[PDB]
Amino acid sequence: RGSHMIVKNGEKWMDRYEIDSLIGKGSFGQVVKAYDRVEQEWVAIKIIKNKKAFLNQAQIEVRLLELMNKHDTEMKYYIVHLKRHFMFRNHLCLVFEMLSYNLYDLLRNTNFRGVSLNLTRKFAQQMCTALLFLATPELSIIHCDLKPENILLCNPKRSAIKIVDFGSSCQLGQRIYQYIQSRFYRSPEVLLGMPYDLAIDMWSLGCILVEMHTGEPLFSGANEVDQMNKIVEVLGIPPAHILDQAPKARKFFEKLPDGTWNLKKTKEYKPPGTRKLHNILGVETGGPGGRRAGESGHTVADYLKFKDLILRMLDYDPKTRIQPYYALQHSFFKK
Ligand SMILES: Cc1nc2ccc(-c3cc(N)nc(N)c3)nc2n1C[C@@H](C)Oc1ccccc1
Ligand SMILES: [Cl-]
Repeated sequence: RGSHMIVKNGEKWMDRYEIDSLIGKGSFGQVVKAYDRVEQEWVAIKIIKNKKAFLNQAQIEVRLLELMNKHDTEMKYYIVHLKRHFMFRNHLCLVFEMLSYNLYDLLRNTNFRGVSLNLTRKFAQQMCTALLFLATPELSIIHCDLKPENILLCNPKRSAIKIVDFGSSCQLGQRIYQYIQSRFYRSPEVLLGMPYDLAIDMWSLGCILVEMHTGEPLFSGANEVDQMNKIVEVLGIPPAHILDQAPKARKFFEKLPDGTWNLKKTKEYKPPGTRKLHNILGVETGGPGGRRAGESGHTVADYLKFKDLILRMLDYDPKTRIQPYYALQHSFFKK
C-alpha cells in the first residue's frame, strides 16, 4: 500500500538476495544491504518507489549508468557500478556494488573538524577525474546533485571514492527539472535562472572540498536569497555582463542608474567580498580554527595552492570557470 516497499530484515527474494538490513533512504525509495547467494557477494539494492516521477528518474539513471559501462577507461571506476536491474513486488530495483559510508558521515566521525589537506587532495583528484569522465563528449552528463552524501568511500579505511545517484542527472542542453542542485552546492547560474552546462558540477566540487577540510558548509543558505547573499559575502557582486543576461537577477540584486549592480535589501550580511576564503581556510593562521598549526602537510604554500584551485572552481563566469582537465594540472596536485 502506497509508494514505499515493505522491508523485513532476514527475508529472501527470488531464492537469491538475503536482506541483512536497510542502509539508506531518500525521496527515490530505499537502499538495502543484501547477500547475493548466487555469486557470493554483498550488494546494495536501490528500491525505487512505485510512483511514475521516481520510476521515470530511475529509468534515466539506468540509461546513463549503462552508457558509462560501454567505455574502456580506468576513469569510469570513479562511478558506482550498476550490476543489473529487475522488477520485483512491483518496484524497479537497481543492484549496485556494496560501498562504505558517505563523506558527510566521514565528517561526522571527525566531529566536523574536517579531514587533513592530504585526504582533501586525494578526494579532489578523484572527483576531478570523475568529472573529466562525465565530460567525455559521448556522455556530456551533468550530475546536478553533487554533495557529500552522494560521494561514498569504497572501503572504510581507504581513500578511494565513488559518485552515486544519477536520478536528477541530464545531458548537456537538457532542461528537465524545475529546481536542480542541493541548495548549499547550487551554482550561481542556476540561482540566476541562466542556461547551465557541465560547469555547475565543478562549482559543487569547490564547495564540497572546502567543507571536507573545514568541517562546515562554505555557503549554508536557508533559502535561495540567503544562499546568494552567503556566496556574495565571499565572492562579491557577480559581474555586470552576467547579471545583465540573468532572468532572476532582480530576485537578489538592483541595477543602479550608472549601470552597476548591488544587493537588494532583505525584507544582516558581511559586506560583499569581505568574508575572504584566505581566512576561512586559515592560509596564514594554521588552517581552519587554527587546528592544523605545526602539523605536517599543512604549510602556507600547500594552503595557497588549495585556495587558488578552489577560487578557479568558484568562478562566477561558467565560461572561464576551470574545467576538469586543467584542474588535474593544477600545482595543488603536483607529485
Ligand atoms: C553502503 C552503500 N553502498 C552503496 C552503493 C550504491 C548506493 C546508491 C547508488 C545510487 N545510484 N543511488 C543511491 N542513492 C545510492 N548506495 C550505497 N550505499 C548506501 C549509502 C551509504 O549511500 C547512499 C547514498 C545516497 C542515498 C542513500 C544512501
Ligand atoms: Cl528565497
